[PDB]
Amino acid sequence: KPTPQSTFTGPIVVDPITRIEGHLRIMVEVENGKVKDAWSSSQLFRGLEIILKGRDPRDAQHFTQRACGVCTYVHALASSRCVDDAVKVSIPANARMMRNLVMASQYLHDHLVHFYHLHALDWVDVTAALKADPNKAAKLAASIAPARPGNSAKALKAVQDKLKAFVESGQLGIFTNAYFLGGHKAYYLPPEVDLIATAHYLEALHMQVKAASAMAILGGKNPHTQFTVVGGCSNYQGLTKDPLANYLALSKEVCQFVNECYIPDLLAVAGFYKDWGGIGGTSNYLAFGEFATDDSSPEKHLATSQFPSGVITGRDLGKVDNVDLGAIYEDVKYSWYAPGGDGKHPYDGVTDPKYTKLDDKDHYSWMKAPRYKGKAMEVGPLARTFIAYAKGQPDFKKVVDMVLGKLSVPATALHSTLGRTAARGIETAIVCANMEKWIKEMADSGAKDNTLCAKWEMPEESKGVGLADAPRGALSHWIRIKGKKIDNFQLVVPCTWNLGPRGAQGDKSPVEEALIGTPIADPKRPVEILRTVHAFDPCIACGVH
Amino acid sequence: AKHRPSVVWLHNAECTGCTEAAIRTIKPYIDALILDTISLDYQETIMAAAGEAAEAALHQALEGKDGYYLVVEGGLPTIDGGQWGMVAGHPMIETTKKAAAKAKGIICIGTCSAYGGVQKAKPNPSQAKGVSEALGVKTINIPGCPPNPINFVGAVVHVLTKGIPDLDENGRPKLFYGELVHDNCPRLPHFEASEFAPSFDSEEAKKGFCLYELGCKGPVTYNNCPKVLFNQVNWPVQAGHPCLGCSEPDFWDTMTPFYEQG
Ligand code: SF4
Ligand code: SF4
Ligand code: FCO
Ligand code: F3S
Ligand SMILES: [Ca+2]
Ligand code: NI
Repeated sequence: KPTPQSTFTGPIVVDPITRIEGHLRIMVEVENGKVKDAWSSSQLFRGLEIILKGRDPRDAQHFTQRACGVCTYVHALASSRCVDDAVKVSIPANARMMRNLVMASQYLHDHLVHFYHLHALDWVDVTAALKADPNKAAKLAASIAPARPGNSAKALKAVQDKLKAFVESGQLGIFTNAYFLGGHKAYYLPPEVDLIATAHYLEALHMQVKAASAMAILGGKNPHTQFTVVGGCSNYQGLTKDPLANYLALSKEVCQFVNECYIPDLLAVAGFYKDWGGIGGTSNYLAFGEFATDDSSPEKHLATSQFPSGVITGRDLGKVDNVDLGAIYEDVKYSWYAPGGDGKHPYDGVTDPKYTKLDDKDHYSWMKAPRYKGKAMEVGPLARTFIAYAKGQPDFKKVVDMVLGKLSVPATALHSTLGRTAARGIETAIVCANMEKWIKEMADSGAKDNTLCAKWEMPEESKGVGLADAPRGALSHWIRIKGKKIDNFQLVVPCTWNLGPRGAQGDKSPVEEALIGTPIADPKRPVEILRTVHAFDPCIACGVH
Repeated sequence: AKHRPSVVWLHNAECTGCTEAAIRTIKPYIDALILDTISLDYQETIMAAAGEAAEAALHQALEGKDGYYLVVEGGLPTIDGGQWGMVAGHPMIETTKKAAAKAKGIICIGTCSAYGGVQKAKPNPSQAKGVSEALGVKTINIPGCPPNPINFVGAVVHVLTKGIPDLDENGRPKLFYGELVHDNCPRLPHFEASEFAPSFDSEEAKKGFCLYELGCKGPVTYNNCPKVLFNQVNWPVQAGHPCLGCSEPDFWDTMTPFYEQG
């Protein structure tokens, strides 16, 4: 070190932000090589909430699932929980277990793909992998990760030979114009680490097929699962012995990769970029919790989630507050919606599109701005991690302390872009550690009694909320039913919390705040913008819907 | 080293479920396809370049001496001169028009690009359109929400090595979309015997009775789902749930309510 940083003063625009879901434009003002102001500008509107009005409430989960195909399943789950609450049905134990296991499978697939296929190219110079000696890289791999055939000299040379033939063809494909071509001051990894990470990148393309096949045993298919119904689930076959044996076996292979490659790569990258523990922090954290033992009501979900719910404000780990679903609202002042729409709780949500022009500082995003008693909230792995750690959740206490010790940093260093990236791995490891217990619970239960859907009745008028903590954080769906039809259906989505624009007070969202202070080593190739933005795991189709 | 055919992949009004589906391919796996078979030259989900460097990669691909095929994911929002869906400051419709102009061939991956999809469903606030309609050209449609990778990769490889596969009246390759879901359904004997589950909690449901009475659209849906499965393990009806008709044009409005035949 020190952290490289130019003298650049002036604007930077990055559009498209690639390696995310959906269409994001980031605009920053830079002064003397650090970002001094930022704007998160979501560039597509579809309008699922408008589309849903007047439709059968049973249909909502099938429309809302298509808010996003990266976080497939999560919206179908949130809609089903939502309608379940509105008709006041408590799902059978087996449906709670099956819905929660499908969420677990979704965490593993999503987090593996994000780290390798979306985030890693911000930290890993693939073309520098060509400079590495494979025997030296194999020795190094022995010193940073579990022993495995895939990290042998022979295996790493084969990867290097494949990459060499590809680069030498002159058709660079997805690496065309990469920020790391020619070297880059902000890229710190030795060529040996580049080679090791690239080898795992390719293995992960295969491993994610297995993670999705696991999810589909219970889900029916991936992407876009088709096993949830009002009152529980449809998938009786999902409770039987052979499908569960295959589900376990596949989940053990995926988890072996998580422990052998993902966590070791993450920690190796974290070790080299320790300065990134001082960049990109925010102050307030929210989670609805996930993996509950009682999903009979949203109240019970919040209370019994094994990854707990909570609200942390101004980094005070000493005061985890309970979630007040009544205190959530959304603003539209800096958004491309009609005026008069600020401060709306989602039961009274309004979605009235009104575009102005590109880069209008008064209206610059298709995302609404969710706020909580006037404050912006960061959601996602980092939020869940701090909340669980603060609450002494033992799996989180252990895995967090392992990471802090390996990196020799205090817990405060997690309030950062490095911490946000580390929290994603931390929770993946913890989900893995729970899979066999959760699968046994459902197998034994389903063996004894295969009840999977409860009876229910459509009310003439009602409302309900469905909560989930999706891979990206706190997800909530809200319905008003009238004449047995959808009167209102509002989605408030994790990326809406993290990446939306300013709220009615002019206050920056979490990603806008996190971008403040970002050093820019090379304005022509502003990878540091990408590092922080990607650490939030953006999904603009989710954010805007 | 031999040239690999250039593929340009555009994302419009989409959920990225079609990109996710494509990478679930196993014959071949996605890495083999892009290292050995095609040159994937623009793809926003996975490409290394961002911003102006990404836009230049696109430019270089569209200007390539050897020409390129186009894959489009998502429909086109057309209200307010195309401005509700933009990339790099340009309306999606405008960029898709530019790319399609010189394309050797156009493959629409998913029901959105093929037919307009979820954003086109009533009341269609973005005035979203399928590609063929937005551009006024015939497209190779690989619909489904999302389609099976088998069908998409199968079509890509066919187009590169054998020409345009035989298409039905809605642009779908007969290889994959020639047969009704229902005609290959293991619950067919129940349907023939009028043995229908009346609800998801019923003994009939537990016994695997036909899901027609719970809204199954398999009898009007062309797709290969029961035959090839998803993820080598399963399909919706095997998991106890009716077919939504998700490979059919405008299914969001023609196949709803999903849990009824009304
Ligand atoms: S066809 Fe379905 S899966 Fe594909 S982009 Fe459209 S909504 Fe998403
Ligand atoms: S479950 Fe659907 S596809 Fe199968 S026989 Fe019955 S109606 Fe046909
Ligand atoms: N995870 C995820 Fe997608 C977002 N934001 C949802 O919900
Ligand atoms: S919903 Fe779609 S994925 Fe196949 S089973 Fe029916 S066509
Ligand atoms: Ca919303
Ligand atoms: Ni998403």
